[PDB]
Amino acid sequence: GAMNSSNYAELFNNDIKLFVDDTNVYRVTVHKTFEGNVATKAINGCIFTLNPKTGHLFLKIIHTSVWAGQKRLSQLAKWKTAEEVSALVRSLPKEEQPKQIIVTRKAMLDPLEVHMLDFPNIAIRPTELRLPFSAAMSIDKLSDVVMKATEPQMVLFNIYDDWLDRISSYTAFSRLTLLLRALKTNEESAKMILLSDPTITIKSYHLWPSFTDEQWITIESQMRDLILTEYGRKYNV
Amino acid sequence: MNTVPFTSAPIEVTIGIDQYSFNVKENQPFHGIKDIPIGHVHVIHFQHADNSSMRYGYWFDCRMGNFYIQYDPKDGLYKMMEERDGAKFENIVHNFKERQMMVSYPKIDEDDTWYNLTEFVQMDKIRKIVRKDENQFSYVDSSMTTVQENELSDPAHSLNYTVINFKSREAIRPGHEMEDFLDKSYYLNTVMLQGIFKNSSNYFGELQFAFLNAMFFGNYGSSLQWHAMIELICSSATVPKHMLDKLDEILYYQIKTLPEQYSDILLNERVWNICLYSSFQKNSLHNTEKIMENKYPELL
Ligand SMILES: COc1cc(CN2[C@H](c3ccnc(OC)c3)N[C@@H](c3ccnc(OC)c3)[C@@H]2c2ccnc(OC)c2)ccn1
Repeated sequence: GAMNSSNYAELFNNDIKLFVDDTNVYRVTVHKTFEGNVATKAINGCIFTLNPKTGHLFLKIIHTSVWAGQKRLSQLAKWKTAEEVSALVRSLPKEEQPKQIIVTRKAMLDPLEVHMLDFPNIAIRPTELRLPFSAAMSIDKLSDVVMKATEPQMVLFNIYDDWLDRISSYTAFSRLTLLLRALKTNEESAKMILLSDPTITIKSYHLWPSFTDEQWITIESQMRDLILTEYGRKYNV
Repeated sequence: MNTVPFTSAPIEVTIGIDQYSFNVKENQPFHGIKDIPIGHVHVIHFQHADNSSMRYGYWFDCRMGNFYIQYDPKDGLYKMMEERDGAKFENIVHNFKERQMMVSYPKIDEDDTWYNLTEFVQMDKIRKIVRKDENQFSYVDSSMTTVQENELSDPAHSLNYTVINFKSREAIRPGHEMEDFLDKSYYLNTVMLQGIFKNSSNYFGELQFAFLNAMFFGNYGSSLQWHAMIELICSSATVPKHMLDKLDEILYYQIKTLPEQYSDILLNERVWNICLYSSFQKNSLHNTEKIMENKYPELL
């Protein structure tokens, strides 16, 4: 069925599953033409395909060249996403292929289903959750690799860094979603919080700072405060 | 003009012949239906006064033999049977007409409704959808399930309609996933028309038969099939021009003949709004569009 707060711990069982987020596949700036009309200019994008168990972020970089000469690009983007996800599954050994793929937007269901017709025993699921994966381009290292790409690419990131050595998948996923929710609501403050202390550094192959266990607690607290404040402002509560 | 005699009418029943129906009382002197137009298939159907559930009936073609109705008190229904002895049959029919105990198939001369609803329907094709080859006529009822329905349970009593599934390998070419899903022309034209149906007349016949089983028996799986065959054409960018014009006429008479107070379950909101207003063929169904708007503007 659909994935929600009731069946939330299912992500951390031993059935391989992937989340697929397509929000950042087709990315445009909007600008004025000489004649005073409006045109879009695309920039590089990415499919965010995440194993919420291991931390693997199968980042497929979508180069602007894939849109050249194509119409209805927001619709194509969903099919391109499904084509790339299906290709990934095919490339993987049988015992690494997911048993479920959970899409973060329901418009991806039919394109993925159609592209996965050859995998009848992979379940394609929507979710009721409001996951903050769109904020992935607020992670500096991920944004950098996408913007610098000159061709289609697939880069495998560990979005949990070394966290699983000390915490569970459940706790790692909650930390990730809390960081991304913060980056999504107020990128500037969220980033100030993460880099305030110049003595804390980021490991060359890692996305986030080297916090000790107690520093993570302080950081996680600072991120919650941010997310609540922003909400008061949003609504007037 | 041919005749379908009835042995007796032991139970109170609403009898239908094509788009006509008559009420017959328990043990009323009733011995059948005369003046049935030759050259078309026909359906004779039944709803018992005591059980508004299970409408049932027989598809038949009088060119294919002499057929009569007889109530079976064991199985509890009006059964169609064939009389092999021609002279026994002529004589039963003559005696019953002489005593004027038969109703007359009540065709208005100006009226082409039944022809328009059955134009492409062949008895030989009905018999392959309803498999029971010891009889020349075909039984259908409210509860019978279709083959596709049975995949997602008794096969002898299934409606063997052609399986249509837009999210299947049969419908989607490897490498053409987006193309074939948004433009079903290859599935319509190559897979179904050329491959399976051979020609559009057989396609139109199954579509027409599906609609009629849905209308007369409230057969839900026939209604799914009808809508499915409509949506496959409407969702193809490339349809022969003769097919679109004929489809418009077909749907027009189906929509015209539907009972007005049945449009809630028999008509699928999503298929019709898509076909009439979004699909490639949104502008090729002028007649069907006009009658739907003036008669069911709520659905849309
Ligand atoms: C196809 O995948 C890759 C991956 C990368 C290279 N990565 C990256 C990565 C991380 C950060 N910045 C990047 O900015 C291009 C790329 N992910 C690494 C990684 C981490 C954990 N588990 C991993 O996999 C389970 C992978 C790995 C790498 C490269 C360089 N140094 C490493 O040090 C030990 C490790 C580059 C190219 N192709």
